Amino acid sequence: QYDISFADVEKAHINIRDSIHLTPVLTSSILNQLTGRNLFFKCELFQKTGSFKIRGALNAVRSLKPKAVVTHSSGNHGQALTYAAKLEGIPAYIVVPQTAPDCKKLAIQAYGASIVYCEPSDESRENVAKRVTEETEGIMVHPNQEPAVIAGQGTIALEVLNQVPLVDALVVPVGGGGMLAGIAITVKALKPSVKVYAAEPSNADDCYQSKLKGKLMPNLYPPETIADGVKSSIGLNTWPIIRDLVDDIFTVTEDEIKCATQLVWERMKLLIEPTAGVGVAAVLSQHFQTVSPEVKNICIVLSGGNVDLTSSITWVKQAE
Amino acid sequence: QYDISFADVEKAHINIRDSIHLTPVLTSSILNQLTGRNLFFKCELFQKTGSFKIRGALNAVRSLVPKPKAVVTHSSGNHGQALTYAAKLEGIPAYIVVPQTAPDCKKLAIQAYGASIVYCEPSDESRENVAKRVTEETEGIMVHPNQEPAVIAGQGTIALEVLNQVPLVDALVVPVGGGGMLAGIAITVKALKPSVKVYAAEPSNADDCYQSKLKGKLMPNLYPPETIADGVKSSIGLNTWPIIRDLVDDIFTVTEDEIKCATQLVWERMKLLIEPTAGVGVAAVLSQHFQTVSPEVKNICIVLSGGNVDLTSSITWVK
Ligand SMILES: Nc1ncnc2c1ncn2[C@@H]1O[C@H](COP(=O)(O)OP(=O)(O)OP(=O)(O)O)[C@@H](O)[C@H]1O
Ligand SMILES: Nc1ncnc2c1ncn2[C@@H]1O[C@H](COP(=O)(O)OP(=O)(O)OP(=O)(O)O)[C@@H](O)[C@H]1O
Ligand SMILES: [Mg+2]
Ligand SMILES: [Mg+2]
Ligand SMILES: [Mg+2]
Ligand SMILES: [Mg+2]
Repeated sequence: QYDISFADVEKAHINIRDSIHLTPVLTSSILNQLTGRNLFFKCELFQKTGSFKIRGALNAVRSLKPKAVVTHSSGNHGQALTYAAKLEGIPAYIVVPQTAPDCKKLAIQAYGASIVYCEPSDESRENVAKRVTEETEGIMVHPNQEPAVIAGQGTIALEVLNQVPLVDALVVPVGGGGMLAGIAITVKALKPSVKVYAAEPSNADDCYQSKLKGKLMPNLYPPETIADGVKSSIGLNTWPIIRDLVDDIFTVTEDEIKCATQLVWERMKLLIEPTAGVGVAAVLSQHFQTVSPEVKNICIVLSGGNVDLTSSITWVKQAE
Repeated sequence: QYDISFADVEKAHINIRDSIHLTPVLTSSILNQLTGRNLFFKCELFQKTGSFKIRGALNAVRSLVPKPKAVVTHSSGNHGQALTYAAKLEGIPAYIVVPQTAPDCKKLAIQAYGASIVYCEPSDESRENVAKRVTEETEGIMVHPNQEPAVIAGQGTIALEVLNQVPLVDALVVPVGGGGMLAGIAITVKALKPSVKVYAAEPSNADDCYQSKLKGKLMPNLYPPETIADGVKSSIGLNTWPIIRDLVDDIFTVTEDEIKCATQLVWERMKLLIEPTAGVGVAAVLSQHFQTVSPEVKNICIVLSGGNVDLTSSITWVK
């Protein structure tokens, strides 16, 4: 028994299928050549609010009249929860790290939420959200540890398994592990021979360290990574699922993330945020070569497209 | 009559369909809200080589194989890449004449697809003259980016798709450079559904098409244009001008700032990495002058013509 069940994911699908489009799966002959795999890209960047977080947000809201919804977010969960709350006429307060990209801070306010900045650490996020929840008498909807959220994210895999029936592996970027855990439950329940692989920045590598050690090891210092959506540590609800049901974790460096993100931009014309480049970098990575040649058909989740163009100017690289 | 007919477009479709993408039409609630219209975006940025030019290039190569020592053209980059790809499929060397001031991303892709690149001065005259000389030197066949009939016919296949995907469209909005796409679309639309408006969108900083229509004669750009819309610096030509004169309903000019704003809006709201030239059509629908367009012209298809953007080049203006 885990904090969600397959049944939870099925119910989540029922709860949100009238509210979100089924995002496309796209392909690139070039990326296929570069990796020597048969790649399929699940385009969550086209989801309402620009990331898959709409799934968990809609599921959580439908599963909840309350005075307000509250959460902490690097931006995507915040935008998504604000939109879902607004559908129901519920006020939203989003606790956001000071260092979040401007595009995410501005979008949250565009959708009508009150934004409250916190310090960029797990502790500050959690503590400030708890206080805001107390002060507003709101309902806290955690970005990755809330069962209704995790089950919502898992619906990605229901779609993938139908869109790509012969898939051999899903590759999933991991932060708090909400998406990874929901996908792992879904894939392992329906099609256990399909691999579930996590992709994680080296600069925020708690999930990798945790799996290696076989115990939950949160990030010690606040992470600094261009993959701004996966700075969260994994938590007590998602760790057991990841521990038991995820096949392997691949870490990728800042430079690998930057190169893979630009590659998708230039070759596929999909404006993924760098956090979504993490999964692409994983498949391009040296260690991924160790993956059996039999694992041919790989679906990478392009998890979001909320990228700060003015910020991306710092690191955009000319061909060398 | 004109240098192509609808039968030419139909034939082009037969010639190329097995080799190209039927590109999607995407939408955005936000862009609808901002413009007050119901917009349909024809996503040629997902075409092979990153723009619609694969259509004209494949058509020309398939039409003109009946093999030369080489194919030659001049291009700001998109036609160059497309022709190189089409030629490579047939084992034919490519020579592309490219203005010095073309984006690096385009210069490098042409080289990556295996062509020889020859830089020219950034003018209509230099492009045409150097391409002529290279054709003669290589004993190649010249495939013009916008005045070659097989190229015009190929580009018009966009409209065949649009009219099936968006059957009750009220207007198409099309960025114009040399007028190959505009003319091919105009021919197809006015043949199949003449009540559908065909509108061109053009940078004010390269506004020969607008000036031509305004003055009722071909008025090429007098100075080399300077515009972020790097793929529409070409003047319209002798084969496309009569089609545009007679069959295009209106031309909307847009400033550099409007192009930048519309390009970023598509990036941020729709996550489609259009090049700024493809932003020209979006900026037109957002422009003050487009507000003079009747409210009954509500359902509008904009051609997102390419996605070949130089991100290093974009740093200067991205804000
Ligand atoms: N004010 C804003 N500032 C920055 N980004 C914004 C702003 N408003 C919306 N966005 C971004 O625009 C993208 C699209 O938003 P959203 O999904 O709400 O609209 P849409 O794409 O028009 O909707 P649909 O595709 O369902 O018609 C998201 O990535 C969102 O973050
Ligand atoms: N070396 C390169 N430098 C920059 N851009 C490149 C380079 N090679 C290819 N591109 C760009 O990559 C994009 C995709 O290229 P292309 O259509 O040939 O392949 P693909 O997208 O992998 O193919 P498909 O979608 O049919 O599987 C195009 O915009 C092209 O300009
Ligand atoms: Mg492609
Ligand atoms: Mg981590
Ligand atoms: Mg959208
Ligand atoms: Mg012009």
